[PDB]
Amino acid sequence: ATVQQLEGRWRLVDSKGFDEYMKELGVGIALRKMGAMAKPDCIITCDGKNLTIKTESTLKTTQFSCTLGEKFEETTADGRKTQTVCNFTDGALVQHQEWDGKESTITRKLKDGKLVVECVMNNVTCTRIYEKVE
Repeated sequence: ATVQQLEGRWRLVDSKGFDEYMKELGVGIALRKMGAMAKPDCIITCDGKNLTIKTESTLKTTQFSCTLGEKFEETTADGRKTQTVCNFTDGALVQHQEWDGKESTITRKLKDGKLVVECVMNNVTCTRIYEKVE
């Protein structure tokens, strides 16, 4: 498996655990309502070691770019400024976020043609499944 195989526009088809993940982060109720009904597309592009991940919906539109392996400042949707690192390892894109002594990991992998995105903080997990928009 490779990082290039994650490229494309992806539509959200299933979500489990989103609200609980947001509660673990301590995100406030307005932003958790907004997440309970937004179904953002994810657009992943990678040019060698350059990665970009964009989220698009009417409620939520965000993007970040990085170099694989290099720490960078990510501003998250909820407004954290994290030190983030993305790496492609063991067939998955792994995005590690650290802020204020806290940590969360977001993993993105292909399973049977679908993009499976797992976010975890302190054992609290959100699993999101996407299908390719083509």
